[PDB]
Amino acid sequence: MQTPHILIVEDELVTRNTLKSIFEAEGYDVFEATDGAEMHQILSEYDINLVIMDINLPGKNGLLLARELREQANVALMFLTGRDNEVDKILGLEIGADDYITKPFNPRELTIRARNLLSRTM
Amino acid sequence: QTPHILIVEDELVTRNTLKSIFEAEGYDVFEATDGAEMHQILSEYDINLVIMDINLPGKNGLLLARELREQANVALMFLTGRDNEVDKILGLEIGADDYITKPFNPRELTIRARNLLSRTM
Ligand code: BF4
Ligand code: BEF
Ligand code: BEF
Ligand code: BEF
Ligand SMILES: [Mg+2]
Ligand SMILES: [Mg+2]
Repeated sequence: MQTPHILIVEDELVTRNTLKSIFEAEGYDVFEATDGAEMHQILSEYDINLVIMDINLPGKNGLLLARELREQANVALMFLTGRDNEVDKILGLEIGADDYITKPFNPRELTIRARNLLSRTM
Repeated sequence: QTPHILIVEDELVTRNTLKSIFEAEGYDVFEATDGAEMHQILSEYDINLVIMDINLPGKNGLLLARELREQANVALMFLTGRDNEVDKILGLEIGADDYITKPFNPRELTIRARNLLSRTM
């Protein structure tokens, strides 16, 4: 029924372009932030159903951005990050992300996890 | 309410370990080795999360998950030695909320279960 709105918080242009075309190929509207200030402004200004969080960002890192997000909102959240190590994965989940996916990733896996998560939260 | 976990797993050392992992979380743990036992526990008790192994005696867990999904939206995670991209993608497509491979980090497992239960309960 409702058109899903996805926010990708991701500092690399090429990765954003890829994520955008993957999610548009799902019928979603894609909002883009390169950092924490752009993220907060999109979140205060537009309906957002799912946040995809990179960790290595200019300014605050994705984990802390996630922590702040979780004090305001219970919006669906998934990390998508090149931080492919057990500690960051566990922290990201502990902080309250619904999922944690490493780059490089299978795009089908990303979109099916997003879809099941959205079905559960929208 | 205290969470009720149904673990469907036919290897008893694995299952005993899951049972103790989840009891250490304060959860009530129900156990099944196959689909007949799983369906009986689902009719008799209130189950908040199903942890589903794939290689089972009788019907495989992907098929049991598919049947389950036609009857119920219950929280579901695969936990399985099928560490391949095809089965992962299939399990998610069938509607599992997560898919976790053995060997597993028990902390990853309890935290993912906790977050999922926070959504569904
Ligand atoms: F529209 Be969907 F994302 F709920 F399937
Ligand atoms: F820069 Be992200 F954490 F991959
Ligand atoms: F037998 Be299970 F799929 F590890
Ligand atoms: F993911 Be659906 F709500 F079973
Ligand atoms: Mg980055
Ligand atoms: Mg088995």
